Amino acid sequence: KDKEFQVLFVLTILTLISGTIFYSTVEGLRPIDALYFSVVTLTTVGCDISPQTDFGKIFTILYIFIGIGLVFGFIHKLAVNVQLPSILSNL
Amino acid sequence: KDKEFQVLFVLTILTLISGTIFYSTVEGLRPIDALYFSVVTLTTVGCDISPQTDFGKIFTILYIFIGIGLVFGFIHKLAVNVQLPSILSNLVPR
Amino acid sequence: KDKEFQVLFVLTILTLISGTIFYSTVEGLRPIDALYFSVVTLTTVGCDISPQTDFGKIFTILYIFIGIGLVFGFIHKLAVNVQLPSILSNL
Amino acid sequence: KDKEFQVLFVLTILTLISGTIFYSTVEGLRPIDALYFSVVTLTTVGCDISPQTDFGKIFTILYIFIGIGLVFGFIHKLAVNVQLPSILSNLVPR
Ligand SMILES: [Cl-]
Ligand SMILES: [Cl-]
Ligand SMILES: [Cl-]
Ligand SMILES: [Cl-]
Ligand SMILES: [K+]
Ligand SMILES: [K+]
Ligand SMILES: [K+]
Ligand SMILES: [K+]
Repeated sequence: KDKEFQVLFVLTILTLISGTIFYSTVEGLRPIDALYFSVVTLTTVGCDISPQTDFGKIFTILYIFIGIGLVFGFIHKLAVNVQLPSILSNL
Repeated sequence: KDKEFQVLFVLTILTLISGTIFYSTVEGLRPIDALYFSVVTLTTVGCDISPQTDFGKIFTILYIFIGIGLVFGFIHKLAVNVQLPSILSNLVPR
Repeated sequence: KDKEFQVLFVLTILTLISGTIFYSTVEGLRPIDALYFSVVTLTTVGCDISPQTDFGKIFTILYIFIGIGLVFGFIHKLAVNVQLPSILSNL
Repeated sequence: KDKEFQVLFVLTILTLISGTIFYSTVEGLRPIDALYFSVVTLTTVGCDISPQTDFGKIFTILYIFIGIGLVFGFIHKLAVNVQLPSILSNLVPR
């Protein structure tokens, strides 16, 4: 497998783990909700809640700038790998 | 004409069918609401609601990562291969 | 002025007018709220409401695919024009 | 080093200051909440709230169109000029 894809995967996972830890401890979310919030924030889908604490709001601002580029780089490389078998079967 | 476009089109349709079936079954949404939720999620517009079940939350996370790349790949091919040539042709004085 | 920018502007305005007309009449929104909903939908910011009618939900799905590419093309060209005087003053 | 980056950085800071001042004044938000609202709007994440005043709604529409291009231009330059070289340097065996 492509090292470039593997590194993007690792960076993404590490970034989502850090968010899950932060929001589950600081904002009192269940782990699955902390992970969900991290994911929909960094992919810009968003959701129906926001952090309650000032610490949480500051973290989220920085989290977005730290992570959005990484996540969308991963989504793009993932898309190439997911769609390529179908392209190659059709070509 | 463009086989990458054809693939991205079919994959996008299949993805939206899968979301419509999932969210109507697991989250109890009307089929039209399940399709709406799938579309606004994968285009990253977002929705006034969120999944209520843990199954729905886990599925949505995976659906987001796989689906955004496909849907926006389709949107780009649509813009380049259909909308842009249509706009250009519609600006020609005749 | 660049014709490419002028056409993107016109297309964007026409698309937002169509959304404002639709959501103000079909979904019963005030004009400013119908315009706001159209804008945050096509730029993918989103907001705290969704269409109530099935007609509205179908329109919004199609609206997104019809308009998202146009709007982001305009946002990009706008950004070039807005930032260029500052770049040229700094270079 | 990269003067386009410097411009996009300063313009992004000025934009977020303007939003923080606007939403705290016109919409009554705490400064920290006004900054948060400005950031999630211009990165297109979105927020659980929306402007309540018609002034806030009109401003936000204009803020979105001007601000998204600047903020995401900054994000791209940040990725290419800072984060990517930092990642590459941090992967070198030493
Ligand atoms: Cl959990
Ligand atoms: Cl239905
Ligand atoms: Cl009005
Ligand atoms: Cl404050
Ligand atoms: K949203
Ligand atoms: K978005
Ligand atoms: K959003
Ligand atoms: K929302």
